Amino acid sequence: CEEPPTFEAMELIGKPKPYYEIGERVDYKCKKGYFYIPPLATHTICDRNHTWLPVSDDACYRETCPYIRDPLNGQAVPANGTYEFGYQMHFICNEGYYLIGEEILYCELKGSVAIWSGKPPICEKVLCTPPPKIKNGKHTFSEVEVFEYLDAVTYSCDPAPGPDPFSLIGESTIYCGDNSVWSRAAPECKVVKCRFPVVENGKQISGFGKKFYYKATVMFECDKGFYLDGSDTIVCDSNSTWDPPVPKCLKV
Amino acid sequence: CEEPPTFEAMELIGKPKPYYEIGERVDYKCKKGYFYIPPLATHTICDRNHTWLPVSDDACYRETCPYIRDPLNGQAVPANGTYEFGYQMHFICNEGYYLIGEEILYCELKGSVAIWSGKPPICEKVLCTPPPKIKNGKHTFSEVEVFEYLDAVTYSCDPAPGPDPFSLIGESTIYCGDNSVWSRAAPECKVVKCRFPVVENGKQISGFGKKFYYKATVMFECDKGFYLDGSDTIVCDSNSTWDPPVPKCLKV
Amino acid sequence: CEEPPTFEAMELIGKPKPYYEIGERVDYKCKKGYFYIPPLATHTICDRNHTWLPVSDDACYRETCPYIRDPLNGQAVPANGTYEFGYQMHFICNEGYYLIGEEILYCELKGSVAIWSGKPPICEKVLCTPPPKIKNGKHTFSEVEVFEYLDAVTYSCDPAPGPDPFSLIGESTIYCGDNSVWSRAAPECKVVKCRFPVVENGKQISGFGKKFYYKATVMFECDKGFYLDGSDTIVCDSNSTWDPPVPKCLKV
Amino acid sequence: DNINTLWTGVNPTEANCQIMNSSESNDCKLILTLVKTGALVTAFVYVIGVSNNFNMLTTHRNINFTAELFFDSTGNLLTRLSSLKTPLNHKSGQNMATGAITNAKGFMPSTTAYPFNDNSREKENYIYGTCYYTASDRTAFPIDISVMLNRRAINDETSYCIRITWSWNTGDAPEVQTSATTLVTSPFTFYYIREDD
Amino acid sequence: DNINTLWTGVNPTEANCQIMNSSESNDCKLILTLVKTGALVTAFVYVIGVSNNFNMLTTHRNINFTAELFFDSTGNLLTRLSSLKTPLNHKSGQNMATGAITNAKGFMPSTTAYPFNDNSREKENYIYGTCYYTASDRTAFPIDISVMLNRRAINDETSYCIRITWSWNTGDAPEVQTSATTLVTSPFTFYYIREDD
Amino acid sequence: DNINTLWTGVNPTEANCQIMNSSESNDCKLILTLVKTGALVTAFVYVIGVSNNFNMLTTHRNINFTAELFFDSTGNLLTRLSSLKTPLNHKSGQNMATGAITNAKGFMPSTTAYPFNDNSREKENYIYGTCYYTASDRTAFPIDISVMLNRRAINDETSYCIRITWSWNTGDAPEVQTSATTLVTSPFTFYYIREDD
Ligand SMILES: *[C@@H]1O[C@H](CO)[C@@H](O[C@@H]2O[C@H](CO)[C@@H](O)[C@H](O)[C@H]2NC(C)=O)[C@H](O)[C@H]1NC(C)=O
Ligand SMILES: *[C@@H]1O[C@H](CO)[C@@H](O[C@@H]2O[C@H](CO)[C@@H](O)[C@H](O)[C@H]2NC(C)=O)[C@H](O)[C@H]1NC(C)=O
Ligand SMILES: *[C@@H]1O[C@H](CO)[C@@H](O[C@@H]2O[C@H](CO)[C@@H](O)[C@H](O)[C@H]2NC(C)=O)[C@H](O)[C@H]1NC(C)=O
Ligand SMILES: *[C@@H]1O[C@H](CO)[C@@H](O[C@@H]2O[C@H](CO)[C@@H](O)[C@H](O)[C@H]2NC(C)=O)[C@H](O)[C@H]1NC(C)=O
Ligand SMILES: *[C@@H]1O[C@H](CO)[C@@H](O[C@@H]2O[C@H](CO)[C@@H](O)[C@H](O)[C@H]2NC(C)=O)[C@H](O)[C@H]1NC(C)=O
Ligand SMILES: *[C@@H]1O[C@H](CO)[C@@H](O[C@@H]2O[C@H](CO)[C@@H](O)[C@H](O)[C@H]2NC(C)=O)[C@H](O)[C@H]1NC(C)=O
Repeated sequence: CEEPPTFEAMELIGKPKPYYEIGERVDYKCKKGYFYIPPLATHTICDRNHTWLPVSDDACYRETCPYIRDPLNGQAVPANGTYEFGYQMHFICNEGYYLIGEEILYCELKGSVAIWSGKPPICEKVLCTPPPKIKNGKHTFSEVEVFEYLDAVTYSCDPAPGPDPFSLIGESTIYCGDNSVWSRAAPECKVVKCRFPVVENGKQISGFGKKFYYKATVMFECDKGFYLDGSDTIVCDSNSTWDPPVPKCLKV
Repeated sequence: CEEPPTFEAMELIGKPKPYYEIGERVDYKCKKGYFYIPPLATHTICDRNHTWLPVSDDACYRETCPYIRDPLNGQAVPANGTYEFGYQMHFICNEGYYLIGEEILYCELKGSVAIWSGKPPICEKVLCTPPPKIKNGKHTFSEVEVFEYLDAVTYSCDPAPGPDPFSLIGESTIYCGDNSVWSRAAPECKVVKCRFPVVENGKQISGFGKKFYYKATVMFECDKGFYLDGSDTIVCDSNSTWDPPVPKCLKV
Repeated sequence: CEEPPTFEAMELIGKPKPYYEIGERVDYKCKKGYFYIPPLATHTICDRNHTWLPVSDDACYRETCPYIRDPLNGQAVPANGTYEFGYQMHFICNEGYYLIGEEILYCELKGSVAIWSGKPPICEKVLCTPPPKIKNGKHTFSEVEVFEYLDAVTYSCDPAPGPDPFSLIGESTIYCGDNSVWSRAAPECKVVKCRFPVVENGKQISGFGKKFYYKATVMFECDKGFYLDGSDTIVCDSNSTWDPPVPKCLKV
Repeated sequence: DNINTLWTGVNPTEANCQIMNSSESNDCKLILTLVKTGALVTAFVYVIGVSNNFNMLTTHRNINFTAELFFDSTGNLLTRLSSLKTPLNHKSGQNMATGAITNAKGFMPSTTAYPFNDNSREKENYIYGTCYYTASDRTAFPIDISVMLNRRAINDETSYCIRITWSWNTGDAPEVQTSATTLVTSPFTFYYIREDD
Repeated sequence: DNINTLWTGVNPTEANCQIMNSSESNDCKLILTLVKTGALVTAFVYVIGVSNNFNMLTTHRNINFTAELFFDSTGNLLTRLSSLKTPLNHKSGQNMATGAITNAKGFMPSTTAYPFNDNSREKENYIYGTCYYTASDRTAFPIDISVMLNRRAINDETSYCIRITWSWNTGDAPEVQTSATTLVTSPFTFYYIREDD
Repeated sequence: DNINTLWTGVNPTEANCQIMNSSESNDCKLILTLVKTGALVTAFVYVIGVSNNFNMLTTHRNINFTAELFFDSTGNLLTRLSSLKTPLNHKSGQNMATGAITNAKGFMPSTTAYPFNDNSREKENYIYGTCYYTASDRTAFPIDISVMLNRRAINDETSYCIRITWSWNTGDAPEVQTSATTLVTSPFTFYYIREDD
């Protein structure tokens, strides 16, 4: 009667024979992670026409793990779709919350009972230490010891240490991020003063003054019969240098 | 036969009828926190004269909690009198001992067995940290780290910082109290020097000298035909002021 | 039949009689820490010749405690020889390992079952804190926080604080010992300078120079008709003194 | 023979027990099986929750509930006093028998072994054990059991008493309002010396 | 009478059970004794290790092994499906009987008390207990037991099921490669309501 | 029938057991009940203190006491060797019977299941459990039980042995000199395969 039919839900009991006689009976059982529901048959007998009688694995139903309730300020996402045997459960915490426990739980089978790998995780509130102390500058909420999610602090430089004031380089306001770390790096309070820009055979058109500090914009225009070599617009950088460098008007 | 009799120790089984027939039987059971002792009956039958037969709650005896042995360096006081159901046990520690655990225990009933709310407390020895450090003064047992009950320390001011010495304001000796706190506030070592008291049309009678310090007593007597306005006796206070203020002799 | 025979492995059941009749039976049982193995008899009957029948304690075998596996980086030594009842087990850790737990375990009997006093000890790796900080001198591995077994550190004095250099007194190299303590005491870096040795009626023969420091060796020879009073060889000690003291050449 | 068993039956359609004071009507199914084993009785006891209030005890941290069983001189259950409102009877397949009870006094705990109001023998009247609760996450929650045989009588009728107390005191409750379904305790088996027939 | 017992016998010469998936042939000796006690069954179960691989489970920290027992409509053991490969029979001194089994259905766990695929009654199908392992140092190691009665069927033949799971999860393993000899669990006794004859 | 039970009786007037070595005469009341349950024996055991020294064991932190029971070839108790000084007999209401013992060998633990001096089967000879002590404050104190069946023989007469060891090792003692009254352990039930009649 040839090899017995193969099924996805049920497996054959014992080794299969290459040939079977008329009247021979073969039995099937639900696989690991499957259970039987009556009345559908799980066995077949070879008929007089040397063929197996109709049989289906419709009686075997999938074993499922218990329903995981979404963790407080987080979520339980079934990566494979359902709670079925051999599947996994992923955990992601909400904005401003960090995971404590197992990020991944696997649906296991221990003594024909479907049970998860362990206890679900907890999503704890995100808290961060005070922001970094900067030289020649101070931030808001200086006496606050513990900072929670989205708590922002604004930095400001100390008063002028003479004729030139302290320049603030970078973002002044920084907040507590999702990974318990401050959103951006702490700014710098440095005395930034650029040299007087003078172009030969060229005249200054914008940004007039005797002193040039951080982010100072100056524009230049060449005289009659002279072409500009570089950029007309120049900005003073954090390291007291003109970026792009001071242009030059060359003769045609 | 009217409503059945009401008792303090036993309660009627089932709802009471407004009227009963001759021969009708009513049963009683010992209330919560009461147990039955034989042979006295807990039931009554209505006789031919339409009255209930004599019955008493004398068979029901009060359920009692176990005997609490007095805690070491403390005492167990039954506030309500006995160990009976619904009563409480209060705990007070002896002089120089503090309570660790439950100050109050209630006599509860769990599965018809009388049991206390919890384990009795422990009376631990009273220990206090070193006394406060005072400016311009020092105390005895300066190197002692831990102080036990009734341990006294005497304060004394440092030597004279010139022509006027340091004055001690308040009690010099302080001891470790029952609440693990020092009996009185630490004294002060301040330079106290009062102004020379001079009364117009009056003569000084007591406390002669050129310098007046803390708690210095001076008395005054008015001249012929002059009355005293205030008090004759004046004492120099802690803030270098005469209390009551310097008197004045006014003309009659 | 007189007193029944006494055995080392088995004891008589009941009080012994001074005299026994013909046919009287006496029974024995294996002592505490002994068990019976068949078929040898543990009882004797008095024969017609007023004597006890042959009986031996060969059936009683000694109760033994479980085999203790040698601890990792240590050893289990049976002080009394075997695992028999009433014996003890001693534990010694290997070179560079210290004992954690019970050094001695006793073979006890609890409910006719031979069991040891407790769990065997663990031999933990020997670790020691940094070596002592010396004045005017420094050691190798100065930034190393934790030192393991046999880790050696070499001491060296700081450069000369003028015309005379720092002298090293004692062993320069110290290692981590077996008792988590440094093998030898930390050396000294002291300025050692001895006085110029001059002997009356005597001439210097060895160790020529203008300055004498730590461990400096000087030899002396007396003039014609003069005998040496003391030792010819003199060594400068750690306290800037000649040991033995400077010799003297006395006239014959 | 069926006469060796005195039981409540197997899973009764309606609740046969009023286990708690707060309940007005029957709150749960008390499964009690008493089997005569020589001079002893094999006592098999467990509860199946019916009412919403009794099933909601799994949402609390500190809980204790007692099943009081009272019997007369002949060894018959006093339903009006006991927690169990249906009288016990012999085995009839998977249900209770209809007819007379053969030696009901025989299933009762001995007054000689477990006395009434004898303070010098108080300790002998107690039996302690453990049963388990199968939680929603399929983990077993241990529940302490306190069994008192005879000891305390409530009236002139109570000649034989059996008190079973299920209790737990934990930091975390077995279930939550959304996970809780039915309060079912695992079967507990205890042994006691039986009174004469 | 001998008919009140349905057992495996006492210490069979050869291994009668294939308890683990990794094994090709029989790995251990399953000692199972089912005694009829009124409307209940006194179930006595323990294992004696035979194979090297099964005895070596004492060297591991986290271990779990299940003894699956499947029975037909008449209450006869299905050896081809069950962990136990030798059919159960009556008492014959210290061994099994040869002849017919008197009321095999009577030793089976009740479908009325322990249903199949009834999720609203799931909790009733479980029994939990503890057995001990006598270690090489003569100390007792506690092992958790999970017993599932009926609940899950594997095919059209399985009418009665008994599943016994021995498990432990500790920081230290019961034995080491040099101390381990034989994996023997202490006898565990559990109680269940029996199906009708 | 009364022949299925082999017991000490119910609460004997005088002490029938000398449980400890230090005692000169009988120190406590050993309540032992052996009931034939098919191929097994329902063993019910607990102690009631009599002597001042035995009752004072509740004032100590580390305590262990063994009740040794020795039996001959026919299954009769050897009083001169055993801790129990009164021989066991059948049920006679709440006391022991006077006449002959029907199949005394039947109540004995099997030599086939529990061998003597077989080191390769040593683990099979042990049974472990837990009983409780009702303290003066009405709280249950857990006591560990170590049961050894057969295994060790003391002489040529001892054919069947039963050893029961009650023990505890805690930081706090169950009672104090003023609170201690009587040392009473809760009834402990264990199961073993019985020897043939
Ligand atoms: C063997 O095969 C034959 C041919 O298909 C089967 O006979 C047919 O059966 C169907 C269903 O009853 C009828 O509709 C046809 O009229 C039959 N045809 C012929 C030609 O007989 C037959 O049933 C099979 N036999 C067995 C024993 O399985
Ligand atoms: C279930 O889903 C998981 C996660 O998507 C699958 O595991 C991933 O498989 C891929 C391909 O083999 C790997 O690249 C990843 O590393 C795996 N991730 C994790 C977290 O395991 C898994 O194969 C799926 N299984 C079934 C049975 O559907
Ligand atoms: C009904 O009440 C009457 C009147 O009190 C009771 O009769 C009295 O009983 C006492 C006690 O035995 C005697 O001392 C009197 O001589 C009786 N007096 C009369 C006038 O009969 C009577 O016992 C009560 N009956 C019932 C059935 O309770
Ligand atoms: C037992 O005694 C206690 C303590 O004296 C009583 O409780 C006090 O009751 C008064 C009046 O209601 C309150 O003002 C106090 O706050 C209570 N104190 C405490 C500590 O509970 C209690 O009512 C008495 N009970 C009985 C049954 O006698
Ligand atoms: C009492 O003692 C006598 C003397 O030793 C025993 O008789 C001897 O027994 C041995 C062993 O059988 C023989 O070799 C000798 O020939 C015997 N000698 C005599 C003089 O009889 C005798 O057996 C003992 N009797 C009992 C009852 O123990
Ligand atoms: C077993 O050996 C131990 C250790 O050698 C013996 O105990 C020592 O006994 C001597 C003499 O009494 C004492 O001086 C020591 O203090 C003991 N040491 C220890 C560690 O106990 C012991 O007596 C021997 N016992 C037997 C039964 O052989």
